[PDB]
Amino acid sequence: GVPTYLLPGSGQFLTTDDHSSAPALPCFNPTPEMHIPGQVRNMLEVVQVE
Amino acid sequence: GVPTYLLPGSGQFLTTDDHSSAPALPCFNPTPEMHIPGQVRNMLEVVQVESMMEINNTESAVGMERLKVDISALTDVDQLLFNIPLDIQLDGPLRNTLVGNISRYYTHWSGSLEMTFMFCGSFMAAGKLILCYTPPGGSCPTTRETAMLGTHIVWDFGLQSSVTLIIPWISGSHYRMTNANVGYVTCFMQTNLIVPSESSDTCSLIGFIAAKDDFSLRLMRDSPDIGLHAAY
Amino acid sequence: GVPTYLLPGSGQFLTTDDHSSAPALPCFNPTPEMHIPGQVRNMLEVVQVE
Amino acid sequence: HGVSETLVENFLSRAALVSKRSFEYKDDKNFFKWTINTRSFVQLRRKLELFTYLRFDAEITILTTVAVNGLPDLTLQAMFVPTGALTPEKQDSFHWQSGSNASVFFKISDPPARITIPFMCINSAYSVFYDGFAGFEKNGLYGINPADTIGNLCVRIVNEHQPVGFTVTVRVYMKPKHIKAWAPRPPRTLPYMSIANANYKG
Amino acid sequence: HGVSETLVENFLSRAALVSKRSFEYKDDKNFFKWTINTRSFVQLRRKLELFTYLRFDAEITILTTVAVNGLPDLTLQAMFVPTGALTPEKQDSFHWQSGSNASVFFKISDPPARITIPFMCINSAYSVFYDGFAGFEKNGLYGINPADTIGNLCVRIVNEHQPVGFTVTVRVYMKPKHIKAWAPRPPRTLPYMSIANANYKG
Amino acid sequence: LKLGNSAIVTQEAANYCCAYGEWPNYLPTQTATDRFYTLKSVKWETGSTGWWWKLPDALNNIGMFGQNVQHHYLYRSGFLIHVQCNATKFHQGALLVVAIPEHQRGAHNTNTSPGFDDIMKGEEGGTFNHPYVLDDGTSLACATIFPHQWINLRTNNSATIVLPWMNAAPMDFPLRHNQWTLAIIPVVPLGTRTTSSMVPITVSIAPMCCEFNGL
Amino acid sequence: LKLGNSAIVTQEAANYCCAYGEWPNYLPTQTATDRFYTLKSVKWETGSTGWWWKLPDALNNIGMFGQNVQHHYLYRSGFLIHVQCNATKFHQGALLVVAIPEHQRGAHNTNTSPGFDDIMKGEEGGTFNHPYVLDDGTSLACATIFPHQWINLRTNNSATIVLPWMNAAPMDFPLRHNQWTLAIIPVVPLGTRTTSSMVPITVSIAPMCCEFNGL
Repeated sequence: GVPTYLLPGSGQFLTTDDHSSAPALPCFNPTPEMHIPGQVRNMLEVVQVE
Repeated sequence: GVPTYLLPGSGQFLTTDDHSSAPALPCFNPTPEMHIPGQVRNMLEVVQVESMMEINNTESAVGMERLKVDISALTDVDQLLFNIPLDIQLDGPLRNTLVGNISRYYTHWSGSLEMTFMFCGSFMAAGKLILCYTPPGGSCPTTRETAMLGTHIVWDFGLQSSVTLIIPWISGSHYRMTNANVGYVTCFMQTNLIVPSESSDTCSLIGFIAAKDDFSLRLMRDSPDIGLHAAY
Repeated sequence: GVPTYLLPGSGQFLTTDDHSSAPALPCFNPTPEMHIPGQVRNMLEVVQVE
Repeated sequence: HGVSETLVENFLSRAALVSKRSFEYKDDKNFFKWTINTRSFVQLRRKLELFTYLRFDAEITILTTVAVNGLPDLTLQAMFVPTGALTPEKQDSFHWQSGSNASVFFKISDPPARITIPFMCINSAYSVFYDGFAGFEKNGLYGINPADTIGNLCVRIVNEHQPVGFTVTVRVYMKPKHIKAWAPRPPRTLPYMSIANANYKG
Repeated sequence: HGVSETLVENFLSRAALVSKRSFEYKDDKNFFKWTINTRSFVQLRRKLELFTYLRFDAEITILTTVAVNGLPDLTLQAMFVPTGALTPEKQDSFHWQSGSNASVFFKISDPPARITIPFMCINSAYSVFYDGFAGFEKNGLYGINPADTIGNLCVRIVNEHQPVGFTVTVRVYMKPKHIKAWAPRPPRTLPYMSIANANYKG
Repeated sequence: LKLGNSAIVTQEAANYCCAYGEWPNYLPTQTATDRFYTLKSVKWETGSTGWWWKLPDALNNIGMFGQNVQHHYLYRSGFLIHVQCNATKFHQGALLVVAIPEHQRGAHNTNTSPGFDDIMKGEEGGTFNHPYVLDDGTSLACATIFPHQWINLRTNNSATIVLPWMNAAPMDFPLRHNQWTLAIIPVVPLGTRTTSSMVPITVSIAPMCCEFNGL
Repeated sequence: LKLGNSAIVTQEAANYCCAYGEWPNYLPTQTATDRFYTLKSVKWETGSTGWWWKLPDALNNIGMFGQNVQHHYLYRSGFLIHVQCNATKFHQGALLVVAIPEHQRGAHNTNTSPGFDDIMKGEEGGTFNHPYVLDDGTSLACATIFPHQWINLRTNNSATIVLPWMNAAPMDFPLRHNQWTLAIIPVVPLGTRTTSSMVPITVSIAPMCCEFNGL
């Protein structure tokens, strides 16, 4: 086995964490992306409109 | 040691997980694979095999009465023999088919179907049918003249006792508000059934349906078909 | 640290598992192997004797 | 420069509370059911209604609180029932042992149960706004796209009936991820009147 | 294209409930025994009976629920007894300390106990249907292949007798894996009448 | 501005607007529908709150488009809209000709959704009740986030907006779902010293790149 | 169709069916058994529900195959089945000649399994009680998932199905376990204007590539 030890902050739910969770439905292929016009990638694009 | 910390979702049993568990019996060698014929690697291989429609979709047709439509002298010159509502989901001619049963394990189907109709009268039985295809949203025709104005085929079964009818690519679950309407395949008489006097005057059609190679199925669910006597 | 999550089957004792445990006595050198005659490495050697 | 904080992936992916409901425990018939939408809370509703089309995977975190009316250690099931499947109507229905519905079995003592629901639409994005009618006739409902229904999140207590009676508060936290967004809209200036529609009072 | 969801590995590998049984605890004599088959629930029975021959490894997950008639922390043993070995008839029999039977010792507080049972047939696949007789004479049973018996899953509570009396519900979840399948069959249209056979009422 | 057997022989062919920087292309059955459908002119007055037309609902009963809508079942089209507002040099006022994707309307001071009759108006279109909130709770002030043009009668009299296919789906139901709402809101009201100033506004909608399915 | 000292001198030698795309090969003791065994002809009438024969149970008491079955102990064989249904051009009807692997039958309206006498019928074979569910709860409509042929008397009179070894095991007990069920179900019933129309159906089963063990 691997000797491990738990840290402080183990088993906590921080609401701003970025971890890969488990897919509820694996092996489901979603609808493919089609081109929709007017894609927003940055909210500073919205602010620069008068 | 290794500093670790547990995540949310730790020690949960998600029923759709794919993790290597522990072998209960390691060091047991199973029986080796031998070649068994007819291996299924994809359930779309099953769906592309044609199976009989219950084209006699009338009330009080029971059992193998449902598998065939009788053409006789009581069917006039331009009467509607059958219509096939193209709902795979709903209780129609397509329900108890291979394309109809395996699609009810999935939520979203999409693809082209094909309908083979086979004429099972005598050798010298002649006549003409007219198999029209109604696209989705359009209304089912009630007259032979309305059927020949749509996408149709004029099938002389005088010597050709099989007609394939390709149903174009649908996308299935894109037309629901409960599956609504996916189209119709109807059949009208064009002529009378012309038989000699030694052949039976009542002849029959059987219809088949398979899905084509562009057919697709996704989002797997349970089948609503199935709902015990005699281990503990 | 390392983000981990426990699986089903964690902390179970399956009696047919093959994991390296902890030596109770490390740094004890055992008696070295000498040649003893008639070593059995397979129980099918026993079965083939009439 | 500083543009990486107003990214739409950063603007929208926050694990906000999308559902908080208590249910009791005695002999929603004593279980949790929630239609997975985003119009429950107006703080998250107004951020997603800055856009016309959204495409995200949801990351549901389920946080269970117990309080007895000495806390017991209980197993919960949280089953995602997509649009096309059948939801439970009772705590002990047969739909809780569906082979095809994605269930997750977790304890109170555990870290919170977290699953990722994929992109579930039959179109390429969820219509946040729908200038159309769901039914094929005039009796259909305005503003409701049949393609955009995620499904339902059904949560029960797996354990059979116990002598003590307790309240189970289920907090559901959804973090959208892999967010793509199209065609931005003006923010809503008036208060909401309903979750079904965009009516306004003044 | 989209064909990777109707793969037979994806069509059949779902951890469905194959056995749910409660047993009590006082002075199946107060333990769990289940003959590992697949005909217990008709939703999984009809999917596997779309085929003639199957070859899979089973992945048994055991989910234990306790409720006292304040929950105690108890050790359970779950022993797989293959065809050729002897099952317990009592809770305190000598077959629970078999050296050769694959036992797993787990707690209520743990994550659920998961083991993988290999491919256990003496033939290259399990006959889902068997047009034959098990006995070498006319008194044999029709539809039963002696080669296809997996074994039995025997679950008890390791702990000795306690003052409190409780009910232990054992849910068994089997996910078949490494599925190979041969010769597909029509789906069953009529309801089942028994688990022993393919009789039909109409 | 010459599509099909229709033609608009105007003069001040100013700059147009590709909506979201996109030109309508075909999706990789298709002269009949690609023509200007000049709607009935509306009268812009001093008390006008605004006008809207939902697309393709404003064209579902007109010509070779409205025949194909009611015979087919899926559609896919862009739109060329030409709004022209002809007045003298003694008129004043500004219009916001804005094209809104997915303009789900809301009703005022009720919790009941708008009905089929309140939304599907046809060639007549509708009139804004509360143009300041765009009849959907938002704001007219921020409505320049949508593909828009200005008609300042001091400066210009016409506006052209070129709309592509705006849908999450590749094709769509024309009788169920509207995708664009052409809205014309007078931001600065009309004015000349006569009080009954009645400037006409003409809307011409050419459905570009129409495709269909399901005859 | 000439195997051993047997021969079928028919005419319309149409297309055959390799079951699951497989030809019977030997397993890598073996002219005596490889011959056609022409069963007794059945009478197809207007009220016929169907006929079945289990393999090798239909051959376990016939000739050099039925001697070797009752002297040996393991077998391994494919089968060549030739069904021929000779009628005039004034008959009509369709047969589904389907070969079912592992056709575990079920009884009707009881929870008791079928007995030895209900399953092991021999050269006479059986008759379908409920051919619509294939006497096992499934469906006749989906029974074309199995290796099958059609006999439309309008089109063809014969059907040949070539069956390989279908077993999870390499060899098998012939007196215990049947592996193929040849089923002949009239989907469209028989018809000519005489009411007592009685078309014969002839079944010839050649066991291909027989191996044996345990004399």
